[PDB]
Amino acid sequence: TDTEWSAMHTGLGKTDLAVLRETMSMAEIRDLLSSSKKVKDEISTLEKEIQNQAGRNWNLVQKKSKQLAQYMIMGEVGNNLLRNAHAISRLLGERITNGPVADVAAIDKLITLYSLELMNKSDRDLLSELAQSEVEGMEFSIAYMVGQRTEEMRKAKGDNRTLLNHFKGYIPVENQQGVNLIIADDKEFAKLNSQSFTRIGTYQGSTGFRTGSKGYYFSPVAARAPYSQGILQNVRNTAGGVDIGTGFTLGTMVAGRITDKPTVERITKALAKGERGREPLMPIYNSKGQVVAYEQSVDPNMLKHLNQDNHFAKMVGVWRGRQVEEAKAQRFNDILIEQLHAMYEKDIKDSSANKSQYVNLLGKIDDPVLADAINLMNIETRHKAEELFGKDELWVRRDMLNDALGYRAASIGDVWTGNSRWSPSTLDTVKKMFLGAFGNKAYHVVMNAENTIQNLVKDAKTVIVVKAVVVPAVNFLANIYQMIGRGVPVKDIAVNIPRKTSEINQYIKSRLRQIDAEAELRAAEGNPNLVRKLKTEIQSITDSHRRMSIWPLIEAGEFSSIADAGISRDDLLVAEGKIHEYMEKLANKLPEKVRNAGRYALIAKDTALFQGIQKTVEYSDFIAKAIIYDDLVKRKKKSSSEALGQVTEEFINYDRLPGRFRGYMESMGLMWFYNFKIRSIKVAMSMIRNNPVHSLIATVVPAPTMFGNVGLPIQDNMLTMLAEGRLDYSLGFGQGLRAPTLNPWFNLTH
Repeated sequence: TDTEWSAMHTGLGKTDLAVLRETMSMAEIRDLLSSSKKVKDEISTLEKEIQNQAGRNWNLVQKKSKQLAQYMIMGEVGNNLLRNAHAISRLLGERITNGPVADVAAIDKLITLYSLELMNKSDRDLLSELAQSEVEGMEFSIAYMVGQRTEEMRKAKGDNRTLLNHFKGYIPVENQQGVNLIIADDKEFAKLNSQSFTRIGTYQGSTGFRTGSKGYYFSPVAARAPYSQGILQNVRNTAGGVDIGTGFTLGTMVAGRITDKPTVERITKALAKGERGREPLMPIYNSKGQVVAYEQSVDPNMLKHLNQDNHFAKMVGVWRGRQVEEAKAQRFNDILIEQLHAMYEKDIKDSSANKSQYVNLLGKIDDPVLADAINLMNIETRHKAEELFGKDELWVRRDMLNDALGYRAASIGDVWTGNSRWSPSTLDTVKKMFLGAFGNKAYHVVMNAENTIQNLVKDAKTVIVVKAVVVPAVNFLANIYQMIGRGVPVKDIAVNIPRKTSEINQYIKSRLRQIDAEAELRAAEGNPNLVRKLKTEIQSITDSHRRMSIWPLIEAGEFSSIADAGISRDDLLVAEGKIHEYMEKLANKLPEKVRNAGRYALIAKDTALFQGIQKTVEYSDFIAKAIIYDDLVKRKKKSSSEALGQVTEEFINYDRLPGRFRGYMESMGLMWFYNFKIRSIKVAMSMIRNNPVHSLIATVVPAPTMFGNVGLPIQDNMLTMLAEGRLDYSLGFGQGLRAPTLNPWFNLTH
């Protein structure tokens, strides 16, 4: 029954029963579950033995082992929680101790025996009958948990920082498909005026940290954007429920994380007096026994709303299928190191003077923030690099390394804390660019810095126009962030987009007279006076085209694939910069019964407004390739044919991918989300070949749009509300300024 599967999940899984196989046979374990007196007898003899070794520290060892058993079952967090027996053996945060106070293995047995007594009486009765009538089934299930435990222990024992911080008795659990629970600030949430969230409680916090009023908000079943929920979306390996190397938690949800040195020392001596609150803070311990961070826990009662599943058979399959995926991503990083060594070998062989353009990564690092991230690098990749190069050797090209660190000149904040945003200088540069490219009216309704979009529309017809301008705006802004991340300087784009817009603008105007001068040539079959005038006119225009800076793109044909496919008078608005008014003109051609349906109106693929959006989208790609081509030629020193080779592999023709969704459904915003997804896959595949150093760095050095979920409550980006059809946001302030991640291997698989 479904109740028996849940009892087995709590008994075998959450109590870490696999640790008993070190000293007891499989038949003896089945005897413990069938007799409560045996459990009480084992505790009595185990307590006496540990008391002799512990000595005067017996009171503290007993207290901390009982507190841990409370968390593993009922989820309660006490004061100064120690997550495993390795930390309890050293009594971190209680007394200064130079080693294990007692036997680590003995303490492990006592902790899991204590938590076995905390289980429900009805729950224990179910396990007793199964252990007697299903002998062959129960033994096989126990053996699976032994295999799951060894893999985690193999990764955890590699580093001492993650050895003292991994959770004991961790087993995955999944929420209900569709629901969402977040913790948000009260004042910031009020101004959004969202109509899908309900406040279900308040966040009290602890007395050691002072902050603004917070609360819990819950969202019932709905439809969410793809690749935003249901997966961990983490680019780092996890052992024991925490990140390998740092010790930060990723298998659960926390309200925040504090890592700054001056602030952490402020919390430390405030909790020495005492702690009070429903949500105490959990510390993170160093290798020497100090404290390096703090975390904000979550009330266990608020997790009941998520309707979590605890099916033992299903969650083991999720556990093993996730360990395999982590192993494959680990092996991929080893092959990249082999390629980096092969390139370094040839250059030195050709000439001994080529070593002047290489930097030792594992050696001394001058940059402090860069150096700290290097130390916490995964230990499995460190040994592989040392195997090929030598003792503390990792040489990479200096020019390729500078590109991978071009993000830090424009971003501020810390990724782990969760407050990494663009610098105010960067925003004032991007904001002025969108106003010039798009219409002035469009800027007022899209990037309003005080009000959301839904608060600025008060007519049923204006909803259709507003929902159409969003799609080109998202594509225009997404490309700017993506090219900024890849090392292109900010000041280059700021001075080149107006230059390229002007060059493109005069192209259609000049092409307009040439596109119909052939009609006059057909009517010029006669006296040479008509021919003489036409011949000079057409040749003069073409000579002007030859001198344009974007000419090489024109000859390739990709720059004029759709320019010559159709000429209309209203399309001059797009080239001028009146996109918002260009949408109104095509909106009035809709039927009266459709225009007045507002957000309920279904737009067909045959209408003129539908094809107007597609024309504008390819007009944004008009400028994207122009900037990239200059970058690969001016500051990269590449041939005019090499640059055009790379451009063709990062853009696709959208006429081959019509929507394939149901009728009677608003699939306008969902179709463009999937189209933009495929183009991101091609970009990631190109970055691997043309920049092996950047791909390896992206999973080592924290950076915005480089790491996925960090354990904090799920946050959206610009690409998320586009697919969901919402309007309670704006692309100019707060949320909505975030861009999707750029990790190459992450995008290929997720």
